Order: sequence, then C-alpha cells, then structure tokens
Amino acid sequence: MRDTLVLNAFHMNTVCHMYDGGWRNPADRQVEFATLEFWKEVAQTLERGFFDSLFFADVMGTDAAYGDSWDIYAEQGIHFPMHDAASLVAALIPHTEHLGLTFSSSVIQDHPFSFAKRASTLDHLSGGRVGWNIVTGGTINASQNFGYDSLVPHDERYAIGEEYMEVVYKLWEGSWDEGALVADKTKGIYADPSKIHKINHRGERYRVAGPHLTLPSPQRTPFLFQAGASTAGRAFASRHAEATLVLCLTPDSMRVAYKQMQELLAAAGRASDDLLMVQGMSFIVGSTEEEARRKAEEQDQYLDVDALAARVSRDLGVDLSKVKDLPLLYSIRIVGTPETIADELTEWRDAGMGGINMAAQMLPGTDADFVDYVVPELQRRGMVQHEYRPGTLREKVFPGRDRLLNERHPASRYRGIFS
Amino acid sequence: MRDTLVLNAFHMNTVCHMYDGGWRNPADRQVEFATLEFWKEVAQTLERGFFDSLFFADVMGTDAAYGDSWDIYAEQGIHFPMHDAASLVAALIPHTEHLGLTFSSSVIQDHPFSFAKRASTLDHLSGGRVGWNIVTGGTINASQNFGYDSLVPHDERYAIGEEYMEVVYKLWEGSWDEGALVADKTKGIYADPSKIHKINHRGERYRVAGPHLTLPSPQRTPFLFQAGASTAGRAFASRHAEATLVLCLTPDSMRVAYKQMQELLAAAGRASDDLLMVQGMSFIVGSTEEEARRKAEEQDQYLDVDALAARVSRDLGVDLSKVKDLPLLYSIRIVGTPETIADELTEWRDAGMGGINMAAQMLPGTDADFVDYVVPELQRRGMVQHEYRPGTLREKVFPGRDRLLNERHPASRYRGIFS
Ligand SMILES: Cc1cc2nc3c(=O)[nH]c(=O)nc-3n(C[C@H](O)[C@H](O)[C@H](O)COP(=O)(O)O)c2cc1C
Ligand SMILES: Cc1cc2nc3c(=O)[nH]c(=O)nc-3n(C[C@H](O)[C@H](O)[C@H](O)COP(=O)(O)O)c2cc1C
Repeated sequence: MRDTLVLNAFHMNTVCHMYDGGWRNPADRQVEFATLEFWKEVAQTLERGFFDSLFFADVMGTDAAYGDSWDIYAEQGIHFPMHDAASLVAALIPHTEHLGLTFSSSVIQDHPFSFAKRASTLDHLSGGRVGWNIVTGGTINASQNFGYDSLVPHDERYAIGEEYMEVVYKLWEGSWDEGALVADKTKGIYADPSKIHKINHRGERYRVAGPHLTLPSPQRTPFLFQAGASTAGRAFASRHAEATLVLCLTPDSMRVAYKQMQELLAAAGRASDDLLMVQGMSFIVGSTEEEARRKAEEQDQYLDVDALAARVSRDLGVDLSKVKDLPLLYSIRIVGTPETIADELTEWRDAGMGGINMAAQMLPGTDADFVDYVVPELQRRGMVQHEYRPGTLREKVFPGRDRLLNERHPASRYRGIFS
Repeated sequence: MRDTLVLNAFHMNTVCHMYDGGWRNPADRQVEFATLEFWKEVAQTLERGFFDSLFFADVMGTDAAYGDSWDIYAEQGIHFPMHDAASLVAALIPHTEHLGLTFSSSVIQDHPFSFAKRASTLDHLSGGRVGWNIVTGGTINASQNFGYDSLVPHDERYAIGEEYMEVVYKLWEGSWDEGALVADKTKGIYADPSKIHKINHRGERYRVAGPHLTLPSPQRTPFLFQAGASTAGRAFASRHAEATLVLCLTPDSMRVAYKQMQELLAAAGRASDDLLMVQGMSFIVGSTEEEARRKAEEQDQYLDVDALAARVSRDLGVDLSKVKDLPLLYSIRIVGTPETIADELTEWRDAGMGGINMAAQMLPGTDADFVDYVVPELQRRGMVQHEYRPGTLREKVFPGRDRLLNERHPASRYRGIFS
C-alpha cells in the first residue's frame, strides 16, 4: 500500500562518516558532531524534507589494517572518534516530532536484556519512533575491548545473532501479555501479575530470567534494520528485517538482488512486501548540469585517497599502497539537476528500490541541498510523501499496518508463549 | 568554598519510586512516568528551584522475596516496571540548561567500555552536566537477567568495583592525553595520534585494549555519586565519590557519620572538602503548621504498608508476615512551614550535611511544593543558591575548582600514564 519512496539518512556520530578526508572542506561543519546542536540542525532539515528516518551507524573499534601504523585513522578521522548513537537519539527526541530515530547497536557491545530495556524505554519516550539496525560483527579491537582473543568465526556470528533475537523478542513480545497494564488507582492494581512472565531463556550463549522490565511500548519491538550482504547475513535480513540496507552498483544489480530476497523471504515464511530494499546513495545537485558537476569538483578536492585506502584495506584486506571511484562500494553518488536525479532514481525504484539510505559528503550541505532541491521534485512526481502519516515508525513505513509486527514475523511467534 | 546546600532530586524512572502505594493518590501523576512529558515538567520545576541535579535510580531486576508469590510487586508498582535512566537523562538534555542530570548505572548491567563511551557521549551532549551513581549491587533476578546462578559475595562486589573504576578512569583520563584534538583543516590533522593510547588493561574480571573512542569531554570523568553504607562501601565512596548519598536517621547520626568519613577520606588521600554527605529527605509544606499536617494525612492514606514491607524485604532478605516508620530507611521526612523546614535543615547542615537528596511522595507535588515554598526561604537565609554558576556540574558543586578532577582523586593517577 506504499507508492512513495522511504527516505533514510545514513550518518554516524563521528567527524567523518563518508567520503574520507571530507572533514577538511572549509564549507563543512562535521567537526561539530560532538555537540547536540550540530545534529539538531541536521535532524530538523531532514524533517523539513519529510524523511522517514535518520540512522546513526556505530562501532566499538578502530584497527590498523593499513601497514602497521594506526596513524592515519586519527589524522584523517576515519570512524574515530566514535560517539554513542543511542545517547544522541534520546537527545534528539525533543528536537523532532515525526522523524524516525534509528541506530546501530551490535551484539557484543550490549547484553540483550540491557539492550532490550533501553530500546523499549526509548520507544516509549520517542512515541514509537525507534529504529534498530541489528549488527552481528565488529572489528578485532571491538572484541579486544570486551576482552576476547579474536573474532568468533563469520557464520557463528549469525548463530549468535539468532539467539540475541530469540532473547529480545521474548522480552519485547512474550513477557508482558496484552492488557497487563491496568493503572486502576481506586481498585489498587497497577499491573496484572497474571499477565507478566519470566522468560527462563537458557541457550548456548545466553541465560536470562526476565521478566522484561518495561511497560509494553508503542512498537514493542523497534523498527528493524539489518545490513547483511553475505549468505549467512542476507539470510538473517530475510528472516528478521523490515528494511535491509544494501549496496547495489547498477539498477540491474538491484533487480537481481531483489529477486534473490523475494525467494529468501518465501522460505522465511513472509510476504513479498514485508521487507524494503534500501539503497546506499549520495547526491550533489544544481539548477544547471554545470553547477552540480562544478560542486563535485569543489567537494572531491578534500577527498583523501590514502585514507579511503585505509577503510578499504580494513574491509577487503588488500593493502592498496579508477581508485577514486571506491567510495561507490559505500554509496552510489548521483550528480545533476533535480530532474536528472529523480529521472535516475525512477530506474532504481523500478528495479526494486524501496528506499534511499542517504549518506553525506558534507553536512549539513548534502542534507540541506537534497531537501531544498530534490525532495520537492520527488514530491511533485508522487515519489516522496507530502506530509507525515500519524503513528509509529512501523505504521509510517507500512501504511495499512498495525503498530505491532505482523503475524508472519518471528517476533509475533513469541506473543504469549508463557501464558 | 561551597557555602550553599546542594539540591539533588531523588527520583526513579518507575511508577512508584518512594512512598509505596502512593501512585494511587488521585492527586499524583507518577503513573505518567513512561512518557517524556511528565519528566519534562518535573525537570523544569526543579531548575526553577535552582536544583543542582536531578538523579535517576535504576535497578536491572525485580525479585520474588515476599513469601508465596511475586504478585504485590506488579499490583503496587514496587520498583517495577523499571525504565532505563540513561536514555531519559539523554532525552531531558534539550529541556534543561543548567540542571545536572544524574543516573545510577551498575557494574552488572554494562561493560566498562560501553558505559565509559555512553557517559562521555552523554557528557558532550549535556555540556558537562552528567552525574554517575556508581552501583556495585544487584538483586538475585538482575544476576539471573545476565546468566549467573547466584550473587557474587558482598566483599567481591567492591573488589570488582575497584577494577571497573580502574578501567573507566583509564579510558576517560589516560588514553587521550591533553592536546589530542587538533581540528586543523588547513593542516589536515584531526587528532595527534602520539597523544591517543590503548589502555591494555588485563585484570581479574576485565580485559580492554582501547583506546577510548570519544574526544575528551568537559568533565572527562562524569560527576561521581556513590551510596555504599557498609564497611566495604563507605570505604569505596570515601575513595572515589564527590557526593555520597547517605541515610542518616538524626542529626546526631550525621555528626557521627561525617566524623567517620573524614578519617576515611584522610586515609583515602583526600582533603575534607573533596566529598559531600548528601542526605535522603522529603518535605511536606504548608503556610501554617495545620496546613502541612493536613496534607500529610491526605497523602498517607495512600501509603501502602505491605508493599513497603515488600521493598524492605527485597533488600534485607526476610519476607514479612511503628511499622509506618520503616520509610525512615529511605528518606527523612519533615512536615511544617518553610520557617520550620529551614530551621530544621540548619541542624542537619551544622552536623555536616552538605546537600539534600530529595525524594518524592507525590509528583509533581512534592517537588513543586518544595520549589515554590521552601526554596525562597533557603535563598533568604543564604542556604540555597540564588543563581546557577557557569561551567560544569563539577564546577557547580565545587566553586573555583577546575572542570576536571583534582590530583588528590584516583582518576588523576591515570592522566598521562601512557605517553
Ligand atoms: C548501510 C550499512 C550500515 C552498516 N552499519 C554498521 C554499524 O553501524 N556497525 C557495525 O558494526 N557494522 C555495520 N555494517 C556492517 C554490517 O553489519 C554487515 O555486517 C556487513 O555489511 C556485511 O554483512 P555480513 O555479516 O552479511 O557479511 C553496516 C553495513 C551497511 C551496508
Ligand atoms: C540514595 C541511594 C540511591 C541508590 N540508588 C540505587 C540504584 O539506582 N540502583 C541500585 O542498584 N542501587 C542503588 N542504591 C543501593 C546502594 O548500592 C546501597 O547504598 C548499598 O548499601 C551499597 O552499599 P553496600 O554495598 O556497602 O551496602 C542506592 C542507595 C542509596 C542510599
């Protein structure tokens, strides 16, 4: 029932999230990420653009995969410093109203009881606007920061993933049954103890008693993002995610990738339309074609090649010591007019793109310019919403639907198992 | 030279924090705790009173210990449901300007890397206003909420304690040496990497590489609350705290307890000013003495005693089968006129009380009544600040001190130990 694209901002609580070395640009303001105010302006611009969500990536780590000198990662600010996403999201509740506030928490960096209790809390406080990107790995230092030798092997990471989701759904959906809150002052019953349960979860990595500590929140289980490119991962996204964060290079790469997920969803026991493919992207924009080309010139100066190699050389492994196109493994940039950019996005949406996962070259410039110039174009073509729909982030992304996840979704299956 | 009293509100992100059963009062609104708007009004009323801080308690478990079943903890809201204070402190940042925002986190609930990184992040975002009530405790359920058969014994909680603090101080004070941020775009250096170090902490319960992930923050180490009333604990608070939350039953009790701390502090290597004995209390005011006694009748109707017993029992092991003066275990009540409540609070201050730790019987009433009636009287008498002093919460509690902690404080030991 949703004929308009989903817009999602893809930022991270660090000086330079995307287009490495781009913190140098005199016109930039990302060096301000430490303050609440910088981000308020970015949050608000986006809600002037009717963006469905703003998403904060997050790491517990920094590593020297380039050569053997961790130098350039502090010198060019490559995902270091890293500040805590969750904390900032709470800090943005008051300076937004309908904007979805999303974040990565990983599996290693917070116990699912703690992570469950925090999510529920934010979900209450935000008024049902919380997004959760499920992360299952993290780098070496990430492990060595919570005292672990080395990484647990790739696919075990997703095994562990499943139990984490086993635990949180139990807490969010299972522990409190419907009608548990009573709030009857005269009768003297706040919460109905016959409807509030332990989980007594006992598995291979997690034991947890419960009950879950929070009142049921507006969404119960926050709006679920996952970004798994691999087999064990894509599988996981197909199983649990409401929107997967993906990076196809051509629209024909999206068409393949869409078809693939559709099969995976059917095996996972879910509808074609239960999951949005959301594309990593970025934009530069102008009135003429020449203004936008000439913007990219300006912005691409401050693009450091050696620090782009430092983020590639961690991921791929290969220690590279055209090459300038490599930020196309992180977002497909589109330069041009609003008409051009809209024209090109139509190909992607036709290839199966359900949403844009928009990153920034400069902040708040990219974000401003996309809202200022592109959003009205897309709104005119009926591709981007004119106004917010009322209700929870789930209710927004999936128009017909209930504030709670569908009966097809793994979460639903926990609803009153312990009744 | 801090010559006014500290005011700390002592609330908790739950329906009935403090005068058990009191959620039932038709005048009360603590049943609205789940929403940000209730707490926005509580926070703002406190800042209008010039409170130094608002403090959120937090447990990570409810327990069975009241005989047959766990029913009376649901029905009468006995520190259940329980919502995460961290998140709420972050969501009040925008609705407050100078008010200090404090929370209990415990050892058991969060690893000292994550917790360090969340704190420092909250501390940037707040702008130097974060408090940290250190908790080494835990009810049995909270242990079983993280996969542990039973409690570790009392002595060891504080041992584990001192390591956790040994880890967090390493990250907050040790890793990033002064002049670490550079931010020079012309030059192209975000952080001097010679000044950013792994902590390489390998102790009893913990291993952590670091480095810490956040830019050094205004306070660096958040402002430190501690509550340990036992041997191990006082000794712990004497060693690490800036303000200890205590429960002295009588001013004679404070005079003794204050004397004791000053020996513990001297042994702990600290000057006598370096920590504040902040007292648990609760006021009911009126314009005559008959007005305030009349209020105290009206509220105490709704004071449940069996529920009170059930919280006493959670803490002291034994399930029960005057008794209405068991609430002197949690806060000392004063009813009367503002003349009375200032006259009486002088005695406490003269016996060594450096701040009040004010809990609510109703909200927003108890706080509003204290702010509207008592505060003006204390400001007359030079007992309570007229106007917020600029700088951090450290700088607000200790006039003319640095934003950072003193060289007499354990945290300082860690400054520089890696270059
Ligand atoms: C758009 C996007 C955002 C991501 N954000 C994070 C993050 O915030 N934290 C993190 O540890 N990993 C992050 N990742 C890495 C993913 O969790 C994922 O593990 C990776 O893309 C490959 O998944 P796989 O586990 O299927 O190999 C992100 C990936 C993508 C594509
Ligand atoms: C004012 C006050 C607030 C407290 N808040 C919390 C809290 O939020 N969470 C928690 O687990 N324990 C809390 N406690 C429990 C303390 O850990 C308690 O003082 C206990 O006695 C620790 O000292 P001990 O271990 O020496 O007995 C609090 C105690 C006091 C006095």
